[PDB]
Amino acid sequence: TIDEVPGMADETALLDWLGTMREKQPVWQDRYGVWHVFRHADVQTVLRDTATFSSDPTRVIEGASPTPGMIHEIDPPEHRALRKVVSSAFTPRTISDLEPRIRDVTRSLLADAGESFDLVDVLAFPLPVTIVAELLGLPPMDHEQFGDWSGALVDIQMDDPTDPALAERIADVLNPLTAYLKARCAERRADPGDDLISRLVLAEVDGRALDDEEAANFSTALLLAGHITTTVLLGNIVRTLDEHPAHWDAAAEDPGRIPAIVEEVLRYRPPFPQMQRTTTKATEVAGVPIPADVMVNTWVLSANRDSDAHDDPDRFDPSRKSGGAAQLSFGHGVHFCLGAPLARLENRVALEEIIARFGRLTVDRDDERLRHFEQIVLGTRHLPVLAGSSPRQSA
Ligand code: HEM
Repeated sequence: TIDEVPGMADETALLDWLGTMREKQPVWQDRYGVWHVFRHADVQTVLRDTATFSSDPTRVIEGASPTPGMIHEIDPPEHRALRKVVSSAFTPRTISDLEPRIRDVTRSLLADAGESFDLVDVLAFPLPVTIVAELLGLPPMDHEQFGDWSGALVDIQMDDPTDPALAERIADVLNPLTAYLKARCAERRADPGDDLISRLVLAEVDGRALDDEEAANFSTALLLAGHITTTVLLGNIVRTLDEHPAHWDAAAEDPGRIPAIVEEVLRYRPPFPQMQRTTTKATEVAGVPIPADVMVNTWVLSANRDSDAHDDPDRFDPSRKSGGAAQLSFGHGVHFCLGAPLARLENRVALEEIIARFGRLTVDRDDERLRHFEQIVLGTRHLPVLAGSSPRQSA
């Protein structure tokens, strides 16, 4: 049939399909025996229940085993212990103190880019890398062998998330970065300062401390998790504003409007449209029977466009209240994004600085249509933009 999800690149086709599935087949089993959950309430059910819906994907991957410290793949009770330890290092003030540096890097990168440039190469890709590397206390740039998440997301085929060859390909690209970070952890254990690696090595809650393997794996997650998403989100923000360009002047008149724009783009175009769980036992969602030991994909993108959860869900409306709102694009329940305040800060500052310098940007399709990611993330690999105004213009 059509027995696998449509690709991410054709966003309109994907959204239309998700709409039909919410209506007609809200819990769906694909040709790989992977289940998919489309309605907002059911996505929340799945994410809340950690006992039934495990975050350990290795349960269903032949030969695979858990990676110490990879907090997003660990279940309670270990998850709770680990989250406490890392939270005691990665604190609110650790994040808020980054604002001036975030602003400095952003302003300097944009000041040199001219009026026609790739937003991703110039800003959205380097900014989060630079910031989180400095937070961790890593050497200026990682101009080294570890590669690029953007390439992996394109080159490693991820159709069937239970395939062992896939888990291997992921470990193949990640292992060198994790080994590098493990060496940095050992170095900070020898001579700790107050960078985040040192704080992670010195952290201890209820007698639980991280070994270098766990700290390195956690630092790997933190690094990639903060990078991919913040890069994709900033592209999505500029793409979405270019579709509703009255908001550029609104935010220039009152930059206080920017946080709400960031939240609404997160709802509208979530960088991670889906999350994966594995059932630990037979269970039902929406009265649909799901067996034990299978993977379940929760479609946050579909939940966010579900009219049961959001009025006029396909309207981009930064004014929406969803009063006392939680942001499903950062998850739900105990794995809720640890990095959300940093993501919000980086994208606020970036949009502030774009508007301060240029007033607006528009997407440039002079040479080609955009190259969308086809899997995993909802976003584009590059985003050529044009500034119709900048401080370079003269009489
Ligand atoms: C807009 C940007 C971001 C988005 C959309 C996002 C999204 C998410 C989502 C959906 C989850 C839940 C995963 C699940 O339930 O399986 C999550 C968890 C996590 N995120 Fe983010 N993230 C973002 C930025 C960041 C940043 C900047 C950092 C690091 C500074 C970060 C670090 C993490 C970590 C460590 C977890 C795992 C928490 C746990 O398992 O307890 N994220 N994020």
